Amino acid sequence: ARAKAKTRSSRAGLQFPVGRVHRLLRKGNYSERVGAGAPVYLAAVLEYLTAEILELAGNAARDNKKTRIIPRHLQLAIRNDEELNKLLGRVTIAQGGVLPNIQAVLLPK
Amino acid sequence: ARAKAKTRSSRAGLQFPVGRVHRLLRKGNYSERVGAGAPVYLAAVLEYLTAEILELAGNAARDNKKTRIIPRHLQLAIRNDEELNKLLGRVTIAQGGVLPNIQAVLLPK
Amino acid sequence: KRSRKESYSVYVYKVLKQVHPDTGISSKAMGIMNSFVNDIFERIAGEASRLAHYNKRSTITSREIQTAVRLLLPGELAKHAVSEGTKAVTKYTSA
Amino acid sequence: KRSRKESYSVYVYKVLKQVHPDTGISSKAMGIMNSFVNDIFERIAGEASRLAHYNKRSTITSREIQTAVRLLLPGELAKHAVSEGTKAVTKYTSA
Amino acid sequence: KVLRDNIQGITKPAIRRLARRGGVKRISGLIYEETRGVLKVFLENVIRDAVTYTEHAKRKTVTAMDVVYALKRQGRTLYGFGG
Amino acid sequence: KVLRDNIQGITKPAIRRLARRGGVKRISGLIYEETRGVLKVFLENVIRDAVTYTEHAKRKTVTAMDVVYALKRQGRTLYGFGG
Amino acid sequence: KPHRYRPGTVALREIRRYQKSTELLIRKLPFQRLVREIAQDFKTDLRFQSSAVMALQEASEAYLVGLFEDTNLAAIHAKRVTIMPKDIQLARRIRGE
Amino acid sequence: KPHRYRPGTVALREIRRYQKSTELLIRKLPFQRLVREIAQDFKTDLRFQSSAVMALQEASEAYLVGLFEDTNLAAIHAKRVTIMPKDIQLARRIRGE
Amino acid sequence: SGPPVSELITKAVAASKERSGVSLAALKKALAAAGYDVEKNNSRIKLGLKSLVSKGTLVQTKGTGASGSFKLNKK
DNA sequence: GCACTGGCCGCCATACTGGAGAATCCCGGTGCCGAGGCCGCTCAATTGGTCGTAGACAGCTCTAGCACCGCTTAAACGCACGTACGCGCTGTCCCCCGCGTTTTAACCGCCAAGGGGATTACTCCCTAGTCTCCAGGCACGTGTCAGATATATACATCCTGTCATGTAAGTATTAAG
DNA sequence: CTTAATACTTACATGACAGGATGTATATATCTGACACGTGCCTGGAGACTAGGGAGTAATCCCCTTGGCGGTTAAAACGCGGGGGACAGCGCGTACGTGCGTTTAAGCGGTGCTAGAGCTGTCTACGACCAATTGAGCGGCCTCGGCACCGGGATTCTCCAGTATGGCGGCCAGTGC
Repeated sequence: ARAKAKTRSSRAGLQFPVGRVHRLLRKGNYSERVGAGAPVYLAAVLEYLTAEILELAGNAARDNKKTRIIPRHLQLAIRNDEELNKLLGRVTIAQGGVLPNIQAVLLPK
Repeated sequence: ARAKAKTRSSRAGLQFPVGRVHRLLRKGNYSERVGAGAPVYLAAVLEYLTAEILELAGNAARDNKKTRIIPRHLQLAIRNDEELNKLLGRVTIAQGGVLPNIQAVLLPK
Repeated sequence: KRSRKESYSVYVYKVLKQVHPDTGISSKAMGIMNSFVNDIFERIAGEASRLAHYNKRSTITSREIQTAVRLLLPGELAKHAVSEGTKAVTKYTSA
Repeated sequence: KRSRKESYSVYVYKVLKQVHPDTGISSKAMGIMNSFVNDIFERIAGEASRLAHYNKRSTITSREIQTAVRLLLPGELAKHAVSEGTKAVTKYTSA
Repeated sequence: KVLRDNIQGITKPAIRRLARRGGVKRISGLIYEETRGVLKVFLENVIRDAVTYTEHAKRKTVTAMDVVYALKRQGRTLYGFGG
Repeated sequence: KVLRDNIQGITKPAIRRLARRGGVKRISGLIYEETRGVLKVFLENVIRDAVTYTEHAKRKTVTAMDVVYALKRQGRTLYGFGG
Repeated sequence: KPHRYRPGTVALREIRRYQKSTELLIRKLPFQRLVREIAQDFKTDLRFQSSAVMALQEASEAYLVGLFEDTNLAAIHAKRVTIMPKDIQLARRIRGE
Repeated sequence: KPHRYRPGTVALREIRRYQKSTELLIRKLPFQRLVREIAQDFKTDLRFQSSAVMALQEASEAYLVGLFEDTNLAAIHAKRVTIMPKDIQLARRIRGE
Repeated sequence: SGPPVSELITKAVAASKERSGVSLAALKKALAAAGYDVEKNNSRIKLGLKSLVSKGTLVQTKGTGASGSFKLNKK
């Protein structure tokens, strides 16, 4: 006589799995006990971060007239947001290249 | 009825606490299980490292003809050893100062 | 066959479809999304473990990961991520 | 009425008197040593835990810690720390 | 109780003394305000981190141990303060 | 079986292309060999790490995840092959 | 006459060309040879996944390319446009290597 | 006529004196005041352990001294014996800050 | 228009006649103070200095070419 | 009448400007292979109940930060003169990019083979937990000399005066036209 | 008789060396509190035993890595040219460095408060554990169309041949001597 199997991601209205993230925190050896709101809050944070980085990648792809985003689009998106660039200052993107940015003295007169 | 208590550090012939390091690993949240030789090995490594840095500090204080070491001696010892420097490049010692170090162009003539 | 290799395909793809229904991804870009989510998850989880350690707390609650996300993420990223986290947890308390 | 706080005062003092019977310490240098021992213990234990994560292993034995020792410690100090740790686990096994 | 512009409290000869410890033979007079700005920016970083720890602990008093956490989390680890 | 010099296999035009990605307009002739030195130092540091994981896993095959972890320790994390 | 562009503007054209681009900049199989020969100095008969050599590749030019904008800043800082080895030790020492 | 040293000789004397010496190098009380002033902006009515403000003092001086030797490397690299704020901007941006 | 620069350089070197010769920056300042567009005539003043040292009307004290100090001849 | 000289005109070096080449942008065409959607599977999230326990709340204590006050100079500051340095120009040298031709090995692609990763199975080595018990470091008290501080000498060094010397410059002489 | 060559002689810049000033070592007295050592303790470390489980180890298999052969070509290499960059010298202008007085505000010593740090008791919320389930997510497959590869014309970007301008030179005629 069990109720319908509903999901915590639908409970929070979120896309990232509350269950899998909760399981990873349990077996990631960070504490023996983990409060219930923590995977919900964490999944929301991850979804928010993916929200901007994915929309910026799509916008840069639309600037490049591509409907399929490429790692170049990801690098262009991530280096054009200063707070995200501070977030990933030490991070290498595979096949990402660098921004088009040259020093002023490098250009001719 | 009961065997007389023997400490594990004395069993290893070490000063550093096998029991305390083991207990810290239980409450440092690093693994579910810890093998028996692991805290003994860690205690040996820590004891060797502390012995080496204390030897350098005592030699430096003897060079400063001081009976007791001060954190200036620790700074002097930790900066003039390259392997220790690469161990602690990002570590700052309170009241430590830096090495006596002048650049070549800064000197007269 | 083969044992299942867990991944972040479906969730990042659905997030893309919400923010941009029309566009697509490369699988290489999708791997960078997997690496991104794993890295940020590791950073936040490690900071949460440190805060539970430091205040002698046996638990990981929303408060300390809130503390961590205020530490790591700069500015309005932190404030907004706080906002979606709070509205999400209030929705979860409403089940 | 006071509550005890654990430190390595007698341990560092004993090791010093082993390597230098005639040399003393300040209290400030002892605070430096307590911070140092906690820091290096933290680094080795964290990398050991991360290695146990990598191999999907729930046990920390001296192999993983020795792996972390070669991993973090630069140059000849690696071979040295392996030497005293190997001798120490040799007596510990023989005891 | 109100504090207004205590950034100039890091005096110019103090900056010169730091530069002497920094090994600077000669200092421009233009140096001081950007050094104040740089140390300031560093202070909002570390104090924001420390207070995030602090009313994480629900304390109104800032402790040195939280400062040790803030410096360690910044990758600028300090020894000698209970850490 | 044995190899004695492959660091000259990183050709001078390849180094030139790398500098052109770096925004370098002009490259001195003395650049190439010291770039070889710094790259062999970097590769040295990362493979010592990655190999240490590799026979830590009791495995004789170097895997990509080992390189990922070696860079992740060394503060130069790489995206794309996580997993 | 055969046509010839002046020095540098060609060089800026390769700057733009590889800077908007995404591909590998060094040869793959000599890199694999170099990786194996430097790897065998630690453990003999090491075997490499092709993806592993790939990863170690883009990590390598990542660290190198970051070193070159750092030395670029060093070069313009010395009012120069050609990088020099002393720029390299400068960048390495400021990074604390 | 009274004694007077040539410039730099005295400066090298403070270099030897202060780089030998280990004390806290800036004034205590205005640094305490500045820490209070900055902390007031983020949270109201904060109290500080005296040891905490001391820890800020060694942390700040260590960070500043590290930037100043980095600045010296930049300045001698630019063939100067006098530093400029652009040197500090260079050192910060190479450090990734 | 006006007269060419060379005789004005003769007045520049005869203005002070100190122990060493008059220098390049000093003569540029002298032409600027007397009134001249020294900004667009750098090549002009370089060729003028080379012309005057070649004819021997003035002699150079320390420098080479247009740099350094220039002083009047013996008589 | 003649020579000086200012003015005016002709010629050459140097800075604008249009035009040709070409590298790349921009437009189609084509075939393709990775994205993406569907289908079968399986394992992990779920749900619900229990159960033990972790921290939140209250309350009490006491202590260390804060506030206030009075001497007490060290240092902050300001100014002034001096000298030492940043930088800009120029000239000079030489070193590295651009481009052309030659070569080679990288890439692909094509095939063979086996090393080992990886997975499953089994049985076992070890470790965590718990109960009990005790000695080792911690809190705390005390005393006491290593070093801080103070006072008197002695050299280091560093700036300057002072004398010797190189060198530039003024000068008589003289020999030749 | 004149006038430039030439030696000769002298003042000034430069440099070598002595010497004092002063700051910094260096040698001796003293007191002191921070280091070091003695003491109660209780609780964290240890010992035995056991339940259980991660993990070591053997079998295998297949797959992904390693080895090797042919073509081809674009990239690597070599060389010529040359133009562009580096950089050294010098010189100027200024901008801090150092050295004097001066103001002051930190520093230090001393008093008193309290607000909160921290310890203690409670308990009640709350999160882990676990059996059964199911559906959401993942392995696998197969198509197609966005996009890689390819071809053709424009456009913009580059560099040079040719023009306008400024300065140099030369000539002539007016005028004063």
